[PDB]
Amino acid sequence: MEATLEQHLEDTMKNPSIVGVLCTDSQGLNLGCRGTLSDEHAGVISVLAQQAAKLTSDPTDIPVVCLESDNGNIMIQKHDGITVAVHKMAS
Amino acid sequence: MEATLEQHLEDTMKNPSIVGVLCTDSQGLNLGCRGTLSDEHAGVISVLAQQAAKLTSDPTDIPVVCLESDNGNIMIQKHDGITVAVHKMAS
Repeated sequence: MEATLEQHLEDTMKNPSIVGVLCTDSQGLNLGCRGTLSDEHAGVISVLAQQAAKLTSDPTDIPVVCLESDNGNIMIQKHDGITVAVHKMAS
Repeated sequence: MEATLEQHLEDTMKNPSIVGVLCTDSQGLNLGCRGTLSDEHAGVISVLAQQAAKLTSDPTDIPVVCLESDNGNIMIQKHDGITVAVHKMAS
């Protein structure tokens, strides 16, 4: 695997339980997405991560946001400065 | 248990694994809190719930937000029109 976001996004989608993935910067800029997660979700995902950050105070305690519904689970966490969201279909 | 929020909040705190609880309306108005969750968190909690609502489209699919960190788990969900957040210390 080479160090491009594109290759990371493609590899992530090889996981059969993963139906979507989206990465943003800290202001909702859509860095890249696949599957169920697209441009329209970028802003919401970034706001969720930024708001979650305010319910803590480090040291670098990166707080994980998980949203659960009938349509599966979205897990949002920062990795190396980037906000990464993954949509998984469990059942 | 009588039907007052105060009695509900007090009863909720009887759960030994629960360290905080806060209820807001859909705009962050702090309806009542106990423990680790206070006025300062009301806005964030409401924004988390309102943003989570935008990642779905019903029918009344109330999407649960769970934040996880070293300091425990906060679970945020709407119950009967109200946004309810519960802070649990697991370990």
